Amino acid sequence: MFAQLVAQNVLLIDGPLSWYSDPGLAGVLSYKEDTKELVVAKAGVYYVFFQLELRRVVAGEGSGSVSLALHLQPAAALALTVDLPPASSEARNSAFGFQGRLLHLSAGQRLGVHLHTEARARHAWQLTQGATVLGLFRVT
Amino acid sequence: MFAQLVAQNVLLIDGPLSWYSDPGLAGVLSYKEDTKELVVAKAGVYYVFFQLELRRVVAGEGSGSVSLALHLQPLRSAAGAAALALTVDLPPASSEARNSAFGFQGRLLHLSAGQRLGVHLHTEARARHAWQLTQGATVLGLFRVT
Amino acid sequence: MFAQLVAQNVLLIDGPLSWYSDPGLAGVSLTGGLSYKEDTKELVVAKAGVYYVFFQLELRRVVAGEGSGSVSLALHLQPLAAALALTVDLPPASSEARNSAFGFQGRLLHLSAGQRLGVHLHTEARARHAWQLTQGATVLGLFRVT
Repeated sequence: MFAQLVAQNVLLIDGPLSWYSDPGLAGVLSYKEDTKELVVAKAGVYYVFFQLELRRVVAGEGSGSVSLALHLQPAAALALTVDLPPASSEARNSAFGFQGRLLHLSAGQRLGVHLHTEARARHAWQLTQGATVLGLFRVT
Repeated sequence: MFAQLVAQNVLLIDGPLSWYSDPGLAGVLSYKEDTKELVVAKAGVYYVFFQLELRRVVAGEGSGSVSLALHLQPLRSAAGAAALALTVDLPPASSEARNSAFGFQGRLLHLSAGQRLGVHLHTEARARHAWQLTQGATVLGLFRVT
Repeated sequence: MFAQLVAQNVLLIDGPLSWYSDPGLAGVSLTGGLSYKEDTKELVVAKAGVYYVFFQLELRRVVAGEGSGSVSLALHLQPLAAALALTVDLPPASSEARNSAFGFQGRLLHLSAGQRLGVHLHTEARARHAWQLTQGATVLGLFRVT
């Protein structure tokens, strides 16, 4: 039992991320599109991980931080905070974060990922389309 | 068989971390508190990971780096390089004030039946008192792949 | 069914990384039919399936006061693109001396029988020789999930 989802969001708007099943895992734990949650099918201990890449689109603009937070819809299970460096001669135009940890997920536990931006000139940084991944796999 | 432990340590003091089993994993490879060691129950190939999170507790101060090192004990020959090592840089308190730091690192380890595992904190920092390990954020996890 | 290589490369050159099996995984002989070819600097997948693939990077500033730029790692699967990508900042040299950089990435990959996993190192830097891969710290790992 495993799953890997890719966020559909590009723009740094605070709120719940909308996912799509990783297309790379074609040959094969449901995702409910309306409520924007991944529902855990069978109960167990899962190694749950998520990552995000950011990119500067507006040259010479934007600084601040971006936060990812896994929440158990039925205090955060997982939490990332990527720093968006300010613009300088140092062309530091992308940013990346990764965190994984063993989570005890109950049978039918809903999962939502939330984007939180505390940034000046937010529009200048965006999520590199296809790099915001949430994945998990069981160990029981 | 898996394991996930959280360090009790808050202060940035060079020496071994003192662990507790993740309260999150209430429904269930022990921790020897007299020597601060996780003892591996069964022999296998494990995907072992650890992460560290720091918090600026005194505004303005804190420049340096904080390192984590997973050693297998007693030390088995080689050049005594750690099995796992994280080094987290402490941002300086400047214009773009960043009041936290994170690090994650994981890899496959071959652990023998009964292997003792010690985690060590080292600080190569100035004003170490102005940063602390965030409560329940310094985690050591592992699960068997075999 | 698992594998873990440690890169030989120290000097930052653009090109495919050269690997050696993790010594601290010697005890486990039949890891799986996941053999490494030295001619092509690639690892060949034996049995198809969904694998948790991960890689690590660790750079150090060897020439004090020099070097700035970025360093990428790209896992290419052949035949079919860049399955995993890490891009690490080599901070400019300053008084508030940040002199080390880490990279970690891992994701579930669908690998096929006989597929070849290769890692490419690309460098975009000023005073490129001032930064260097820490020997024993660049790693590629695998393990079947299915």
